[PDB]
Amino acid sequence: ANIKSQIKRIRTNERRRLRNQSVKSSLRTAIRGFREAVDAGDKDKASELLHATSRKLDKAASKGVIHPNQAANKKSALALALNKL
Amino acid sequence: AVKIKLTRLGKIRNPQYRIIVADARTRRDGRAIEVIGRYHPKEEPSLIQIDSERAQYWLGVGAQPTEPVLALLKITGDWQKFKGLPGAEGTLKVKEPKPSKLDLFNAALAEAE
Amino acid sequence: ARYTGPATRKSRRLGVDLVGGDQSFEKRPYPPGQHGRARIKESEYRQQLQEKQKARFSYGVMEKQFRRYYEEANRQPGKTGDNLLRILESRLDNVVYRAGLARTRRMARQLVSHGHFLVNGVKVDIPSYRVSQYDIIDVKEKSLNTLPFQIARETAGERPIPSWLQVVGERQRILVHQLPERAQIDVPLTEQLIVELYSK
RNA sequence: UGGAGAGUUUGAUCCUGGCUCAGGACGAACGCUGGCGGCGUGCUUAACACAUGCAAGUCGAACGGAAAGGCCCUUUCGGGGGUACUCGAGUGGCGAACGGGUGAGUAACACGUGGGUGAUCUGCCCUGCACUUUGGGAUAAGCCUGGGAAACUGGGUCUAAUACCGAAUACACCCUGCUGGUCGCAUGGCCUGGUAGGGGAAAGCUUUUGCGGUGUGGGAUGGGCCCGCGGCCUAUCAGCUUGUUGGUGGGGUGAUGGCCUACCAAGGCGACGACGGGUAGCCGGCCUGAGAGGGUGACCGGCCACACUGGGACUGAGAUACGGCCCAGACUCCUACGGGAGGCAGCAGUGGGGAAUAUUGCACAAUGGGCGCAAGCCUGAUGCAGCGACGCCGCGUGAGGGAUGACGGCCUUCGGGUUGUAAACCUCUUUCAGCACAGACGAAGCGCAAGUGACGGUAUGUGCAGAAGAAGGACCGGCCAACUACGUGCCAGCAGCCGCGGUAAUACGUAGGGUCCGAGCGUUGUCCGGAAUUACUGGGCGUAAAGAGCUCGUA
Repeated sequence: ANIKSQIKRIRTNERRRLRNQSVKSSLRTAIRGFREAVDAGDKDKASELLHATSRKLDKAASKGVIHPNQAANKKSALALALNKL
Repeated sequence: AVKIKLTRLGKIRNPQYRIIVADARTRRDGRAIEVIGRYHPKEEPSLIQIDSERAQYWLGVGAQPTEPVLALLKITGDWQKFKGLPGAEGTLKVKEPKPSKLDLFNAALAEAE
Repeated sequence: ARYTGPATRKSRRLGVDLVGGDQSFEKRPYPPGQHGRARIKESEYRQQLQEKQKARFSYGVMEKQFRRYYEEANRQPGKTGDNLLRILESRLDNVVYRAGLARTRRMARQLVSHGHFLVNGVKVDIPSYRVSQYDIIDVKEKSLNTLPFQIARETAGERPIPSWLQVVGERQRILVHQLPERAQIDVPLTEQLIVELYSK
């Protein structure tokens, strides 16, 4: 509020927040769809939904939106959930 | 980045430094990982001692000397040894020792007789 | 600071002569003032205090400096009494006085404080300067011709120079072989009384 | 290396036992007094409220550009074009989480010490290996225009990137299935084990000592989490707990874990003091002490916590985000009443509180830090200076000679004694101050420019003149060094205790004298010692305080 760098950082932090929010919302939607598909009980749609969701997860990990460990945990959980079914 | 800095000691008029290895984020007089020499600029030849092997180790792991420490490392030849450009030549101008008090005592006694 | 008042007062009060050759003390060897003749009550504290006053008014050392000296002497690994005596004797002004270059300790202190001397090639004007082994005390060339040093250099028949000191040059150089031991000190009073007083 | 006692209960004694005193210390304050220097140190109270000025920027070698200097073409002197040397504003990167302040909260894994992590993260830095392919859509700025008092903000058009986005490759990495060997400390770990499937990136700039981008192996640094042990007072606080104790499946996290959640079981803690109440930042250290111990946490150094009060997340490698954001509240300010702005416990400074604590100073010359290839820029960090006997240390205020011992004072036995070698005088020396001249180190530094020290013309050195400009405070009945006179009279007063004042006071007041200290000397406050007076070292209980009324018996 008092220092030029702070005002510039206000704007830039806002734009970064918008981007991160979009990425996280997309990831959450993909996970939700996959979970619903597994709940339905069909394997093939769950199969390539898992593939697409894993790709989205580690691609978001590359962007820095989520930590690579978080992507690994989510991928492992989804794969184990599919394997159990 | 771990750096090889100079911390300040001594009293107000006479700064005497220690060549310390410390993180760049710590304060000047903060905790030090290691002490690898000392540097007293107040003397006429400005005594410099650097423990060569520890300096070599810390340069090997990637510590970054500050400008005064870089100048000192060049003077003692440690920097050149680490790089290897002209060789490892000691340019250190050691302080010239002062004759013993006993020498002067006997000299005065003989001068009397 | 310094003590500048009459010197004979302290000698009369302490019952001994501290200057060494003063006639007034011999004329009246009793304490000063109106009641210098009254009999005194005897107390160990009084004797110890008077011994300390003798020591610190012979050498012209104030109480705080004397206490520092006593702490230093006690800390040393010898014995306290002679350690204190040797520390007192190692003062520059005392060295100048015992070297036969000053009639009295006061004038030795005055000469030292005025920077008429020079120890180890560097000018020193500090009466409390302590002198170590193989120390060479010299008079600077400018003041060699002054009347004080003149009459000091032509009356070298007074009090003998102790063993630990030795004047070697016709210009009255001083050499210090080692710090004096209790045997060669040759001082009045009793060190044990001072040690007892400062342990109270 | 190393422990000292004295007074006070009685007519007198011994003992027990309390009180008091002699010592040391201080972030001190007050009284009287006060010359200098060196080195330190200075809001302990209101985490009270804050005027003003500074305390975090930087990069044109990421980018479009051209507001201000430079240069060059042009001219009517109004200016106009180019340049990219350069650079305001802007996009972008890195920094801003360090450094600096404070001690409110916190009795807690906060701190100290030692471990564990087969349960974990780590930007910049160092060092191996592999890469750095390909395409696209915007937008700030600019221009035009609207709203509002202002703060600020809407629309249209337009433009660039190392800004943003899609794909390929990676098979070193991530996930899953099967499978081999091996080490264990059980989950498990390791052999970059093998094998099948799926998948995960990058950015260019610059001609000059050239700087950069991405993945991955290993270092280095900085962390996170868990645990043993250790350091307050209070049962006139005995019960406490329901995500609370454990399991399973999920979720969540960098990571383990009731961290969260559904279900299940009924546990878990507590007289070895749970649960409450009070107080408190912790430590290296500091003071005291013979030591054990006691008190303490100022400076300096480490860790924690907080940033008007209370919640919350965002960005980021990293956030109690002091000089960031959002909300609520209190307070202060502006308003065209529609709405807005602010946060000194940063450096100085102001008001208030108080017994009491400083300059709205100088410099980036040195060290440390941020950005930059670099030159360089920023840095109230820091280096210095100013103020305060606030502390420690050192020095001076003169030295030698000088008498049947001058004058004056005071006492007197009227003789004389004391001030007193003190003084007067005769010489000597000038320390420190004063004046004059010269004048540093701190910089084997920085700079490819010619120079560069804030301190500072200081310290210091050499000359000049002259004892010339330089001493006060407390105390003097005993403890406890040091006594007389006059004044006063159970008054005025003193006093740490014992106790002193009743016309002849060594105890009040004042003068002579004396003693102890000395630029200080005393008083008050606080802690330790003396105190073996909480006794571990090192005490006691028949009559001095002290054996439960007596047994049985739980831990």
